[PDB]
Amino acid sequence: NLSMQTHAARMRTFMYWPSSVPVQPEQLASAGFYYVGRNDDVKCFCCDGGLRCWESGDDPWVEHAKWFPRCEFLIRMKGQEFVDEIQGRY
Ligand SMILES: CN[C@@H](C)C(=O)N[C@H](C(=O)N1C[C@H]2CCCN2C[C@H]1C(=O)N[C@@H]1CCOc2ccccc21)C1CCCCC1
Ligand SMILES: [Zn+2]
Repeated sequence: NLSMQTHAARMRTFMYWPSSVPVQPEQLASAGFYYVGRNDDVKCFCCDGGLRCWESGDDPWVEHAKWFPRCEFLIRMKGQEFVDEIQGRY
């Protein structure tokens, strides 16, 4: 988990990511996620939030904010305003 603080390190976890999942490693790693090595389960290096069952059209930053809105990495990258909006606070 400490070794997942860099984008390149998270990317390397996707070596055996199934090609049929309709979400790409690059999008996932950019949003703080790394592959835990089973099915399509990923976790955030910062908040330890886990996501799975990726769907066509999913945006990992939106999903991050939907489910883990207090994540500090998410807040620092996208800002509190983005998070509030995803949470339906205007
Ligand atoms: C459809 N888009 C995906 C990203 C999505 O919304 N996934 C949800 C999810 O990952 N969630 C849902 C939220 C609800 C409360 C917090 N949950 C976090 C996350 C989830 O299910 N994570 C599991 C929890 C058990 O531990 C792990 C470990 C690794 C990966 C995922 C999870 C799914 C899960 C499976 C069926 C449909 C919703
Ligand atoms: Zn997070």
